[PDB]
Amino acid sequence: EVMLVESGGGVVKPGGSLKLSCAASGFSFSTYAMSWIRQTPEKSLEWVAAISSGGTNTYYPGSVKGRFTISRDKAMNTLYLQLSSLRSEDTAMYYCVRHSGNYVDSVMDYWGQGTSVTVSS
Amino acid sequence: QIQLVQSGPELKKPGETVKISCKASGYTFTDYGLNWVKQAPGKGLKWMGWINTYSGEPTYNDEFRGRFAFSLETSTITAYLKINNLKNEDTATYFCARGGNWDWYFDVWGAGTTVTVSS
Amino acid sequence: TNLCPFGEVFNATRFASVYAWNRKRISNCVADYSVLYNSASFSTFKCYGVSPTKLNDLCFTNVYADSFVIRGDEVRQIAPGQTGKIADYNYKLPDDFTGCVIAWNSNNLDSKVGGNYNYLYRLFRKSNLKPFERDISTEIYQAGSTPCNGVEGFNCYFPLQSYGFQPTNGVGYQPYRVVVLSFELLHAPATVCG
Amino acid sequence: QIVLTQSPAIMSASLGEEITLTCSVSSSVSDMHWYQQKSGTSPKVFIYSTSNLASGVPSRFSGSGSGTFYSLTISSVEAEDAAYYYCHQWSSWTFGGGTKLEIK
Amino acid sequence: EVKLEESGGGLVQPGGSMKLSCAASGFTFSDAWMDWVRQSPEKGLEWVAQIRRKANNHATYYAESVKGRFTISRDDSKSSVYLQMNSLRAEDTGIYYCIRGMTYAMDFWGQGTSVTVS
Amino acid sequence: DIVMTQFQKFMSTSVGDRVSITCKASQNVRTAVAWYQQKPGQSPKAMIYLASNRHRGVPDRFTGSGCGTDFTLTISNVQCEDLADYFCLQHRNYPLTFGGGTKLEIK
Amino acid sequence: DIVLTQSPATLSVTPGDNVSLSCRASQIISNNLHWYQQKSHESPRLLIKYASQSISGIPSRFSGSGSGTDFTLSINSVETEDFGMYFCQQSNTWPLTCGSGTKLELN
Ligand SMILES: *[C@@H]1O[C@H](CO)[C@@H](O[C@@H]2O[C@H](CO)[C@@H](O[C@@H]3O[C@H](CO)[C@@H](O)[C@H](O)[C@@H]3O)[C@H](O)[C@H]2NC(C)=O)[C@H](O)[C@H]1NC(C)=O
Repeated sequence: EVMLVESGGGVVKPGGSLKLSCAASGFSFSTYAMSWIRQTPEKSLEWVAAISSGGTNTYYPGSVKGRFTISRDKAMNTLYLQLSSLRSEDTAMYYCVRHSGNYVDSVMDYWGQGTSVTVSS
Repeated sequence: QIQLVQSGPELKKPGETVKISCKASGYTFTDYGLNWVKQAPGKGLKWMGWINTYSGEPTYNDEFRGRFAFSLETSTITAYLKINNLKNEDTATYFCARGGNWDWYFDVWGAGTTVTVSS
Repeated sequence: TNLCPFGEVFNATRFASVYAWNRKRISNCVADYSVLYNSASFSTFKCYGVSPTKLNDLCFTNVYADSFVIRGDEVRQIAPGQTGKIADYNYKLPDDFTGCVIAWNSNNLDSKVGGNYNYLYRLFRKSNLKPFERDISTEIYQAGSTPCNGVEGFNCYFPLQSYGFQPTNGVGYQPYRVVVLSFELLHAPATVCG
Repeated sequence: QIVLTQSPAIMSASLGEEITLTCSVSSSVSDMHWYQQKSGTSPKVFIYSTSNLASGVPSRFSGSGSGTFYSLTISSVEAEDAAYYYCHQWSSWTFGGGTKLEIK
Repeated sequence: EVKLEESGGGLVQPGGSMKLSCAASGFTFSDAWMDWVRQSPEKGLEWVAQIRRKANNHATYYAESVKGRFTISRDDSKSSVYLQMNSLRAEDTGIYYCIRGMTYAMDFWGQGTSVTVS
Repeated sequence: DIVMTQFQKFMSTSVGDRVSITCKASQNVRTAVAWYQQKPGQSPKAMIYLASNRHRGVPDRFTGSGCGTDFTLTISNVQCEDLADYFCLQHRNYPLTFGGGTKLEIK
Repeated sequence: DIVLTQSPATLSVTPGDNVSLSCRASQIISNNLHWYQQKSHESPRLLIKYASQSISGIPSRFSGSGSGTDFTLSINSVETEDFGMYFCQQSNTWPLTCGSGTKLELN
């Protein structure tokens, strides 16, 4: 069935960069919109990035605009979220989530496992 | 004061990429867009395409589809223009005009960087 | 072959707000709806009585095209049968509607970081709206027992509220430019064929 | 803009009682989804479009409501359902506060 | 968010006067038809006074029992509504709420401070 | 002035039924009636403005309508958090008269 | 794309006369046309916005009118500091196309 595993998360220094990658396998990939979701250690979820089905529309919130670049891969069947110019409030656990339809207006059906991106030292 | 001072004139040969800056000053940057206008010597003003001043997502004209890129830096107030793989058709002056997000008249203009290309 | 102006209603720098939409009667075409169908920039292409992949093999009489700007979470109310605060006081579609409702995200234009209060929408009305009826009656509701004489106050309640648009609202509160085609086959010769 | 506030953050019921979890919205949204995150796993979806039950969920969770007040009522809570509950709609950019449910 | 405080909590001898104050915060004060509503356990909920917003030139309206004994006035600099009452009677015991805008949206009552007579 | 009466000073129910509180007008008030809910020990929170619309944060259960003389607020699926006093105000002309009130009890 | 041809190609006047430029569109641009003024190798200036209104800073003689597809710019009491090139620019449909411009010179 549908399985979502992540990669890339670890320790970065403030002002550094990282690139998470979410291998999706178990469904026809390029007809479902996917998003990334982070979780601050106070356990309060929020979006950080969202792409549509065809990869033509990306939406980011006001806090991480311009420095989080989501991107889709159709060949290797993955999904990328490139973090850059990280602050100290970006310590979270980043879930790779899948919507239901071909847009970001659907319900988040299947969530990933979540890798921890701590920003210190 | 309200002005948009650009960089100086350039001199490239065919095969290189030129970069033209356009630094806005005096007014708050994220109110209006930024539009680029190319004027060859002896021709009218061709609108190259605008750029949003909050997100940086451009919108190119269909004529200048490839070879052009409106990158935006937000730490300094500066909108760039990168012309890739220069031919001899891109010898012109390149204004940057403050066109609105609801009005689309070009109120305050820049000066112009007369990029010329030869062997 | 001469294509007919879908480029005047889809490519416009300013759509009118939903309390006064602009109807453009398109006739005497050889139209092409498959250019619309294969554009990959529309987030909602839902046809309600025609098979959308076979739109060229039909002849209509008049192809009307309404156009307005609403929130993303309110394009569910531009379907036949659904109701709400948009579908009953601003733009009401009939239940025997035969058309295609097209919409896309438009946060590049209709949103300004201090606010973009140019788009309005009707807040209340005395009754609902019959299908394809607009109401430009921008005057005081005047509840109570005293005439307001054109001001806003304790019993006045001006019925046009402004969309507060920003680039930071959420994807559902970002402005979605809706354009709804309405095909019609009345008893006449057919012109818009393809 | 939109604030999704759930009150209170900790709600407690013994096994055999009916408990309800609310999720107030600032302005008017159309629907609202309901998730559950346990203590140490990813969140899963329980209710989508305010009334439909997800795949493989029990038939005790039942939510309803429209406008600016959405609810999730558990008919007979057992000891298994002890986890956080977040509500999120399309137009928010942020999830709910998270109503913890603990047994008594 | 929006909160509204009150003041003037105390008891008078019959025939005195007090001044109530309602400090508001969290919203645009210059457009709000702010009222004052009393509640007594023997008569129920009543209505005291009203001051309108600046666009209607700060009009005032009172009930039948307080015309001449109460006087409401606002000042947008401090975001405050004042209820100046004079020559109180024996029936004037009750809590006194403060209301942002009555019978529309943005309707948030205050908390109230009890003023009674001896 | 214009008095509003309220025939029911006590409406008792159980959890999950429907109660319909009424509020008659003296003369014809058009639609300018509001409703309020006062939990004991609090300040009243508004629920219905202009006799048919609802506030922000009030559930789907508290619905109400009426025109002319009769105005009814009907609540559905009565929880245990709906023991309160329920008032009705008319604001047709400037003597603004509240209703009597209705205190509920769950048996 | 919308084309805006301008008649004639050039003018030739003397100061103290009334002139009339013209910018005839192709499709129907409902008063979404702005007029510019550009001298030799410097940035253009906005003259009138939305084809009938006027901005601050310009003199009181640059006033144009018209709607539909045909617009006119008219200067009365022209001076010896107003010779140059004048462009129109539509704003209704994408992309925004300017005109080839008329050259106003002096005899
Ligand atoms: C609204 O305006 C846009 C332009 O901003 C129109 O999109 C453009 O449509 C033209 C005509 O089909 C496309 O030109 C074609 O380009 C290909 C190269 O990919 C070329 O091989 C063809 O011969 C033709 O020249 C153009 O690519 C396209 N632009 C984009 C960005 O897609 C659009 O059609 C208009 N909407 C309507 C008419 O509903």
